[PDB]
Amino acid sequence: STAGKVIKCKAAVLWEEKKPFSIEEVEVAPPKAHEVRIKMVATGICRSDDHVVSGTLVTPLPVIAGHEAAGIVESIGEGVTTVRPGDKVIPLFTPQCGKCRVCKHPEGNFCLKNDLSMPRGTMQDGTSRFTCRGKPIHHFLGTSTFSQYTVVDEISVAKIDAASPLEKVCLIGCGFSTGYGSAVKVAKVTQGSTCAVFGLGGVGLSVIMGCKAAGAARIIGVDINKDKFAKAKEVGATECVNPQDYKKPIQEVLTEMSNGGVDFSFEVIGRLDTMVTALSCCQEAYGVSVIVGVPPDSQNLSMNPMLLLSGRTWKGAIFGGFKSKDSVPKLVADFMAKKFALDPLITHVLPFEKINEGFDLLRSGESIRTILTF
Amino acid sequence: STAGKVIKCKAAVLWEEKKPFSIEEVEVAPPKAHEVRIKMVATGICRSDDHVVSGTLVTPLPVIAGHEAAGIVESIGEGVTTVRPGDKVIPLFTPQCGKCRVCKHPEGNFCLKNDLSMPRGTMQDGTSRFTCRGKPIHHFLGTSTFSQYTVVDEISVAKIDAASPLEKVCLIGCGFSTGYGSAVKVAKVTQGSTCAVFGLGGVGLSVIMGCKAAGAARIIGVDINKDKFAKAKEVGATECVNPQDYKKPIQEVLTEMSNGGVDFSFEVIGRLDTMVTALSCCQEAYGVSVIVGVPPDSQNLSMNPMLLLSGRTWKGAIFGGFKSKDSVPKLVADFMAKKFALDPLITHVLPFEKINEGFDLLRSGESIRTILTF
Ligand SMILES: c1cnc2c(c1)ccc1cccnc12
Ligand SMILES: c1cnc2c(c1)ccc1cccnc12
Ligand SMILES: [Zn+2]
Ligand SMILES: [Zn+2]
Ligand SMILES: [Zn+2]
Ligand SMILES: [Zn+2]
Repeated sequence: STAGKVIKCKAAVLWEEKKPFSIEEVEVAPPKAHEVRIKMVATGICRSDDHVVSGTLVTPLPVIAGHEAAGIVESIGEGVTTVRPGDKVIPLFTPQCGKCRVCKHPEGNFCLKNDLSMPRGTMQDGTSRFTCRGKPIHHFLGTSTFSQYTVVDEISVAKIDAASPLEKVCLIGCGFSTGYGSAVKVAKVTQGSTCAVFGLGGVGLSVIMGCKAAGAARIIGVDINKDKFAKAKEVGATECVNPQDYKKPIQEVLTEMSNGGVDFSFEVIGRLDTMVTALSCCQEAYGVSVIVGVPPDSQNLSMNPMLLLSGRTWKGAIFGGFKSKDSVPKLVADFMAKKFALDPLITHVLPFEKINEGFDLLRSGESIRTILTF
Repeated sequence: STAGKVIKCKAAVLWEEKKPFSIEEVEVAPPKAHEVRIKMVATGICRSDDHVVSGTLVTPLPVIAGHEAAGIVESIGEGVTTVRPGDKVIPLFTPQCGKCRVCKHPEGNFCLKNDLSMPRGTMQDGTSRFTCRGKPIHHFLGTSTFSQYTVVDEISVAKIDAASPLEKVCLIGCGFSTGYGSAVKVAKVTQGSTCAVFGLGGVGLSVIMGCKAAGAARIIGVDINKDKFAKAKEVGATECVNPQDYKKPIQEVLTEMSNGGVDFSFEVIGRLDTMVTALSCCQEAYGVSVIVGVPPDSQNLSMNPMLLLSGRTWKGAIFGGFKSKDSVPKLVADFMAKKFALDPLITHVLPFEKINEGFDLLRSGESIRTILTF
């Protein structure tokens, strides 16, 4: 009885940069062909959502942001074959069209239909399904999860276990999948290995979890905030190191600790200096360093390529290297089959309308993950 | 007959940097425990030998350089189990001790016993087997091939097919294996793939031969010297590009030519600008870019880490990523089996005593590869 009609609901609109989100009444158009309308149940607050606020992630405004979420299908446009009204679903901020050279590639996952490279802030057909008092509002990464209802292209949604707790599995829409995949899928951490993780927020913890799932012998957490350590240890970290405690450069400390360099290093914080450090502390002949985080923005790092000529590998990925529509449901199935825990990452839960408070907790560092409930 | 005794012979001694090599009468001590004295039959002139001349590659002087060679064992010290007097051998500038964390690693080849990282210019025991007028002369990379006779540690030598033409296979000691391995072993070039090779001197052509051995559909040669193109095409290149013919940046041209980026790219000339270019032109989601050459010395490159966050892999290696003692014999086996040709690389052949002439040909760029014959 809302199918095929406009829905009136609340969303969190960013009218301008460096402003709070504004709770507005919006009109959400019904789904056109190959589009899916979703009732949001929960959405996480991610660093990249805050980058939209600070102009760091350039995307058209005004916008409904949000990209880490889970909800329930309310209706499907014509042609949709992969989800039905009633299904529990996760929006995919990286799509899997299944047709482009990337989706066809055994390794690649950055589907060329993404809206991240050159953001249009629209549906795939170049239009928006959102208005706020007749004014068009842009989409974000084809997801736009800071709304009671959103419409997504079918390539940007996956059906998940009908019995999953959406307030938890929403993490699989970004933060968890991104860290966990980095270890398990991008670095392909091996049993017995020594790992180093730079950044112990939610994505870092997710990397640690992946390293533990992979059977790593040592997982060295690195952060200047020592209050992040207990939780890191709790999810699998063997040791934690605070660089401010040391007189000598941190890769030197990590090289000594690992008897000549770690097997896998991960930079989660998104900082140009720790990126080079992280490459450097991995073992010169067969070390792997993986980039996870976006920097505060643009600007080159400076780096000596002899770090690579000995044998090091340097790489990065989006969404932990996972092909989005194939992987998300199995990640959920694994969580349901108890192969990993999500509770440790969730430190704050708030009603959707206290969104701005949620961003305050992110910006101050007090939160690991805030989930907003609808 | 000379076994257990000092041999008087000639060598090319570099007494000082930026000097020409000096043909001197030297004394070559007999091999101690686990050492092997070799009569040299051929040695190539490699770019890294010239880096020793310019003070670019810092190693103790005075020195006997040379590291790409083949010859015959004239005697063995006690313990030597892997070669016998009379065996055709290739010295291994990257050793394979078989015992360190690296030789144990199924991907590493940069054996920790190497003398490249922190050059001592000695045998493994911290001594020299070379004197000139009683004065000690340093070794180089445990190989010192610019001598009628050398002594090397057993870890730095490999027995090869007794019917090998040593004037040809000597290229397996560095230049060929380095390029070819970069394609075959380091990048793991795949069938149907599109490859770009920056620099078409000898090591670049060896990359091209590797890409073709791996079954690439497209091999794009890139050099500012168009005179290098015919040989490039002759060993497997499908097209050649000279950046100076173009008005736009060469990675744009290569991205457009490859419909959105190459699968595998290789920087073979060792320049910082081409490194970034090479990386950039590879496909953003699953592209792999391999660094083969040593910069003109230090200088950091400047690079935007967003190039990696989309999914790019950036890596380097020494000696084409080959475990040296295991691999050198099989490469000769394959050459003997006619699985690849070495003649297209051999552009000049000179007697050992014209060493300086050979370096002039290298430095001017008239040579692909000069082989010196004893
Ligand atoms: C779009 C959305 N979220 C992300 C990115 C891009 C890139 C990096 C990243 C790292 C951690 C958490 N989320 C993101
Ligand atoms: C020792 C000897 N030869 C080399 C190196 C080190 C490093 C790089 C390289 C690249 C091309 C050819 N030779 C070498
Ligand atoms: Zn796709
Ligand atoms: Zn995110
Ligand atoms: Zn070793
Ligand atoms: Zn060499």
